[PDB]
Amino acid sequence: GLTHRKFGGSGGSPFSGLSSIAVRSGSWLDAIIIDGVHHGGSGGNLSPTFTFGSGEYISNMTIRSGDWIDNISFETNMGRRFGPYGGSGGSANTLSNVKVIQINGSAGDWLDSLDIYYEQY
Amino acid sequence: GLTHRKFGGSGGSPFSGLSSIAVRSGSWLDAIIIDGVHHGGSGGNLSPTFTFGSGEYISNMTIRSGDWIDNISFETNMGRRFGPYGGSGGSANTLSNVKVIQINGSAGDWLDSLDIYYEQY
Repeated sequence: GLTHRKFGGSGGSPFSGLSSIAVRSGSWLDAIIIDGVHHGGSGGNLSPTFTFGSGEYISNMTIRSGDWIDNISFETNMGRRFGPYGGSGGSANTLSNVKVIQINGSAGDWLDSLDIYYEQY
Repeated sequence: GLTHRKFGGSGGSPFSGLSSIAVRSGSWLDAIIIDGVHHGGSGGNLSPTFTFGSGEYISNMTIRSGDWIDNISFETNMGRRFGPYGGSGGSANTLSNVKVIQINGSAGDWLDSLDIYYEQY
């Protein structure tokens, strides 16, 4: 099942492959843009890009969803916030006191689902 | 601890926030470049970029390491290969029959450690 392994030694500053997030949104999420890579369709309006600093990660996140993704927001361990973007359909679900490791998902003409991998503290 | 949750509904094509990989390497790994975002120093030579197709993910991976990262290669579930890049110090460790979810790590003037998060089948 889901696991992790470290390789290598002590030094340096932390980084994550989850380096920046933006979305396209209207009433719902048309796309999520991860590290500048577009996932979803061309609809809605493009949000600003949120870029994580070294050692900064998502610690609280709310995803509103039903059959598809309606809304997203998150806060980092340094107190910064992204969103909300999207609308008010579906129901809110919240991850709190976490460290988000990755955001995978499925998308076509819009953003259908998100797979969040995270440490729960 | 480490976990995952899905939000949303059925449709669309799979995607991952781990979308492409390149490295800078010489005798060792000077940098890893994830989704075009540079992690590490300016030394060595830049490899080509490997870009995952939808539904394509790392299924086997070898990381050679000691105090730092010496070498990396991987194969995908579609049979494509990246690397090896780097040199022959340290010792080889292999993840096999997996699905890599994320590559985090620590880097400074070069690539010091990698945190691989993955499903073990």
